[PDB]
Amino acid sequence: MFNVVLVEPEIPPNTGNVIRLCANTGARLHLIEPLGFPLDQMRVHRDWDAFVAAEAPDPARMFAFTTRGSGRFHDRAFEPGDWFVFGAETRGLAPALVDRFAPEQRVRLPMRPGNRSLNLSNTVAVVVFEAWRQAGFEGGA
Amino acid sequence: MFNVVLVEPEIPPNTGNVIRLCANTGARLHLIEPLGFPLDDAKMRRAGLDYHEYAQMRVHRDWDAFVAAEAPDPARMFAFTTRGSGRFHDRAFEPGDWFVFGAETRGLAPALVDRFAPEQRVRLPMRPGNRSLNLSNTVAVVVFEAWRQAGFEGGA
Repeated sequence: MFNVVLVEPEIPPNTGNVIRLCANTGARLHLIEPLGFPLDQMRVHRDWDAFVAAEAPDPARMFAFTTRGSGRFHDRAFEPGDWFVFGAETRGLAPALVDRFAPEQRVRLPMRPGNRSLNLSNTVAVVVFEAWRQAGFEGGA
Repeated sequence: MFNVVLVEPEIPPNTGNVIRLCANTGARLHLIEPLGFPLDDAKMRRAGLDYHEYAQMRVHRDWDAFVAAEAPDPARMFAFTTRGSGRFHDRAFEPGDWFVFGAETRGLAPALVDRFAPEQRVRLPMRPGNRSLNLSNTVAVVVFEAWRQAGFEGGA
């Protein structure tokens, strides 16, 4: 229903949590190597162009989570099979990658200004659930 | 703004995540003993928690002690359970509301769920199966939704 994409994730437990969140919600998981850890509906990609090559996402429906040049995630309408792109919990998305995203495809979660990053799994769960809400919690209940 | 209550949390990391979720959204955190892990300023700091984040949380001895010390409005105190519950997103939430979660392993003890009126019972939508949504993910989805209903008052 939704595609969650993790770019070079670092902390094993986060992905674990994300993997499980996808099962519970019907979302698909994409990983962009390199990963910070060994990992023994999900697909690992070698780097970003390979992912772009293999999945050919609709650029208008692929959203990046960045605090620069973005709007509020909740101000946008989402559709099934949207792509939601998250960076590593520490760095976030490399600027070079962010540079590949149009303003309107730049999103962020409201937060108290401040402040440390939300755990990645939490960030992904809120994102998927909000999109799911808009999609009427189809298939769920 | 909102109140999160974790009743006998078992797994440390989940509580560290919730401590961060709280800091980040402005929610007040309540823990109900017994816990699964020691709670500690140092421990929390090596887990990557600042001192603004965890300073102003409250630990209670048991459910009675909590009810005593806080006196939550019953009509605005919601338990997460799958038995006798409505869908979470089908309700309206107000500043000051209490959201009550059980341990990752079992969820809320039956006995506790028994003190909750049906209209004060809720669940997250989920593919039937299954397993539990992770504790901290569950809490973050709930706070953010309530906060969404509140206009993300004080945020961005």
